Amino acid sequence: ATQGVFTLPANTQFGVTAFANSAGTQTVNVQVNNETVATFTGQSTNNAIIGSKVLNSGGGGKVQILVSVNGRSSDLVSAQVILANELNFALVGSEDSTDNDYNDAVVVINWPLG
Amino acid sequence: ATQGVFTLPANTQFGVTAFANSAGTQTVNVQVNNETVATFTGQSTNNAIIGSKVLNSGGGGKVQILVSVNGRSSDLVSAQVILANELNFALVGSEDSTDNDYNDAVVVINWPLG
Amino acid sequence: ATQGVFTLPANTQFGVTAFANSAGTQTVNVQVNNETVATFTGQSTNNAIIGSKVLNSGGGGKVQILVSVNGRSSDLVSAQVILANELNFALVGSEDSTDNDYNDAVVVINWPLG
Amino acid sequence: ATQGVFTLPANTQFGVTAFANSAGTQTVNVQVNNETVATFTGQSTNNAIIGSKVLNSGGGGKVQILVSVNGRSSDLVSAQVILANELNFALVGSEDSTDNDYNDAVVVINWPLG
Ligand SMILES: OC[C@H]1O[C@H](O[C@@H]2[C@H](O)[C@@H](O)O[C@H](CO)[C@H]2O)[C@@H](O)[C@@H](O)[C@@H]1O
Ligand SMILES: OC[C@H]1O[C@H](O[C@@H]2[C@H](O)[C@@H](O)O[C@H](CO)[C@H]2O)[C@@H](O)[C@@H](O)[C@@H]1O
Ligand SMILES: OC[C@H]1O[C@H](O[C@@H]2[C@H](O)[C@@H](O)O[C@H](CO)[C@H]2O)[C@@H](O)[C@@H](O)[C@@H]1O
Ligand SMILES: OC[C@H]1O[C@H](O)[C@@H](O)[C@@H](O)[C@@H]1O
Ligand SMILES: [Ca+2]
Ligand SMILES: [Ca+2]
Ligand SMILES: [Ca+2]
Ligand SMILES: [Ca+2]
Ligand SMILES: [Ca+2]
Ligand SMILES: [Ca+2]
Ligand SMILES: [Ca+2]
Ligand SMILES: [Ca+2]
Repeated sequence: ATQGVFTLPANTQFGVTAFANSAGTQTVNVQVNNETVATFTGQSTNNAIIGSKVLNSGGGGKVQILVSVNGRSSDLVSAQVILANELNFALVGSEDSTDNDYNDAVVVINWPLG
Repeated sequence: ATQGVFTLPANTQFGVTAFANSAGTQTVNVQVNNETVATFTGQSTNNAIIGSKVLNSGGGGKVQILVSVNGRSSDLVSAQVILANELNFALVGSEDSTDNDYNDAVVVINWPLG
Repeated sequence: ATQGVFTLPANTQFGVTAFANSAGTQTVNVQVNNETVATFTGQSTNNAIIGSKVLNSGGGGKVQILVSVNGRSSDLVSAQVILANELNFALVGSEDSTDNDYNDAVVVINWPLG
Repeated sequence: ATQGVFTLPANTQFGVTAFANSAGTQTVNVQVNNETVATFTGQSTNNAIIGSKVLNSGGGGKVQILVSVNGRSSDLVSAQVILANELNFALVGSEDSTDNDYNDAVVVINWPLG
């Protein structure tokens, strides 16, 4: 299945936060309605935050996360969870190698804000 | 039901990250086996990160999140989600008032690291 | 927090299924847009299915689950999970006594159908 | 990523339930510790239950779901959710064709029982 794609409510603010856990330098691309709106880059094996931004989901509400290491696409896993019928998390893990820890770049999307 | 309490595997590194979305100044306490090991305080209506740390779950693996505003306990909601049978997220929302957005402090715990 | 309340897309067919794991006879009340549309009743300590129905979410999309045992309200816990940005589960556990297993009646709501 | 594989606690009773939403006849295979312990075969476009059983997770706790239609493997998506630090759901969707509804066979695994 395609992973890392989420439909948000339109024209809504969301937070996006990326964490690194790999020897490889991670590149996280955030696409909103098929246009790049953020790129995060960094390296850590200790969960460093390599980016955190507030973005808007625009008309279509389509948010897509892509992760690459030195231009090679990582394999993604994802899900959305809603708490109290209001608080939303869109969650992405990514795997750059063989150990299947899926934490090499971790991306958390949250909404609503404010 | 009690919320904000999670059993992690023992002696395991995990990340904890807190975001604020409220007029009220948020205090997030992180307890590991009933000892307060991190405290984050801050105010934002725009999802600012008010704390991020790497901790160890210790022998019992018990991680508890408590949130207060001006000394009053916020109401909590929480769940754990596991992706690819390996990547864990323990998620907490909190409500300090009446609107039931549950985002007033948001806490994300992730493991494994590295 | 209020639990057992979910917003579905409008005018959508969904499934609701209840399981029992308790000495007590469970009564599961299902409301769509604040009107009762189903009642499931049954007793099992071995996960028997006590009801399964297909319903429509109507104009408002509001679905609420309440659980009681001999007229006493059970404590509820809930969350919604979305897989592949399409497949929805709304999940309820309930606690009728003191052991905090939250499985006394378990309700699974799924959509889309067909 | 591999999907449909879950680690349960050892020697634990769990429920497995399958629903069908497809023109195609679904075959759901359930393995516990790499041995087939149930096969559900059925057809519905309206969320009928095509199997429900109580099984034991054995020493290894490994539960795997596979879904096929006329011998061809469906694409799987999955996740595990824990409520109240106690109530577990392991969730599977499957896609047998091209519409990406992921509901063609839906499998819900729940524990604890009793
Ligand atoms: O005070 C907690 C509260 O802050 C934010 O809401 C604001 C306050 O209620 C107050 O300043 O009134 C404002 C409207 O005039 C309102 O925006 C929200 O983040 C709310 O969720 C939070 O609980
Ligand atoms: O009574 C509801 C309760 O039922 C099941 O526990 C049982 C009861 O407490 C009573 O029948 O005593 C039995 C032996 O002590 C006990 O198993 C459980 O399903 C429990 O979760 C439920 O709340
Ligand atoms: O065949 C699997 C498919 O079944 C259901 O879609 C139907 C079939 O494509 C076929 O019978 O044509 C029908 C009308 O065109 C169509 O509804 C769906 O459940 C689909 O999700 C599933 O993959
Ligand atoms: O290939 C990079 C590699 O670096 C580290 O060894 C680990 O974090 C692995 O999970 C990661 O995949
Ligand atoms: Ca890895
Ligand atoms: Ca890693
Ligand atoms: Ca609030
Ligand atoms: Ca708020
Ligand atoms: Ca109970
Ligand atoms: Ca019980
Ligand atoms: Ca399909
Ligand atoms: Ca289908």
